[PDB]
Amino acid sequence: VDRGLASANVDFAFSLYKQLVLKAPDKNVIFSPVSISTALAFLSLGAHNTTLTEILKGLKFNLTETSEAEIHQSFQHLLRTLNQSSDELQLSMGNAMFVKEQLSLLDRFTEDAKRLYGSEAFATDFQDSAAAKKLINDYVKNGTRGKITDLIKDLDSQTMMVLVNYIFFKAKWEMPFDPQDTHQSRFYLSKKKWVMVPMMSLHHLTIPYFRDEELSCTVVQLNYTGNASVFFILPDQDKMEEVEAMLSRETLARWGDSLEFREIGELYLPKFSISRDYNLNDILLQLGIEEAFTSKADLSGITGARNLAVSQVVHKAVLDVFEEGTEASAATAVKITLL
Amino acid sequence: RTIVRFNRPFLMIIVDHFTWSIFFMSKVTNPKQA
Ligand SMILES: CC(=O)[C@H]1CC[C@H]2[C@@H]3CCC4=CC(=O)CC[C@]4(C)[C@H]3CC[C@]12C
Repeated sequence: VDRGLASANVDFAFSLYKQLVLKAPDKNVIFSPVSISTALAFLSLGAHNTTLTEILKGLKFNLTETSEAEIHQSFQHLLRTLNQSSDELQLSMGNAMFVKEQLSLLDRFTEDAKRLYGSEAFATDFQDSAAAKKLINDYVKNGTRGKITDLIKDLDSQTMMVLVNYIFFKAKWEMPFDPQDTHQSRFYLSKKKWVMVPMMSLHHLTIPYFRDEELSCTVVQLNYTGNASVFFILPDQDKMEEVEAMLSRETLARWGDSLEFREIGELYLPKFSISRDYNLNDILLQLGIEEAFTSKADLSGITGARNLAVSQVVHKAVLDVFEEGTEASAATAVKITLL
Repeated sequence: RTIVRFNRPFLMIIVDHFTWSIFFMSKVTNPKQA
């Protein structure tokens, strides 16, 4: 609901996207910006000094116009809003902390974690890494209704804490595709190469539409039942990189404001499921989040001492698009060790 | 008549109209990619 939170989180989304594509320019991308934003906001709760400022600025907050306390309350309100009951769309977001029982935590930290981020503190025996890994993965599998089963691949036996966020999304199209109209068709990987995919179709449809001639792309909005929708951006053949370079809060605002209703004779959309697993360490470094990974890490808001450091931030996401609607889930984990 | 054919790489941005959150952002370069 927060205008300043929406602006920072969208700036972060597009800055993250651009780094992911730079890292792996030939790959599908799928990730949840709000899952990663919330996980790192959760982390910043325990951060102090340069570690803290780097995280908040990396999340694209203007600290000359907002404070850490405002940010945390904004995320609290976001989680409350996202997790409201709904009869139309399924959406849930949860946070948890898995902590070695022997690790002394500030009362202020665990209280704030629960109050602001809805997070319990789960005592976890990381020295039994296989069982600790199973527990965290089960938490994510439960939260994502089975969609994400292997967020944690490896877990150091000397892990002290893991912060986890998940998002679960299941929605029906306002205008669903008839499966009888789904046919094998070409999906062109390049001008010369294609793969055969099930191509769904809708006919005689009136939807928001914008041909962006300057950017050589077409934008359409398809609605879910509920307060969610999806912006599809279709660059002309071989213009994807030109469009990616223009991705920004300003461009998305422009697109949203330029859409007009148009009767579409035929719309063709593949039925597909894609997933990606990410090690976000180099990504977050590129966005300026550095000290939290170093021996100079200041996470003294968690314990009272500068005795913890991030080892790895991971993210996994899955997107399933089909005739009835969309299912998408993601989860983010912040692994923390002793320092 | 206008035809919109997602038969080449495209982007998806799943948005919440209530909070203006971007739930998911995607580039489909290959729906059958390994
Ligand atoms: C009108 C509409 O579809 C809404 C849905 C998502 C909304 C966008 C969500 C992200 C966003 C954050 C901002 O702070 C600038 C405005 C924008 C860019 C919003 C503009 C209006 C949008 C595009």
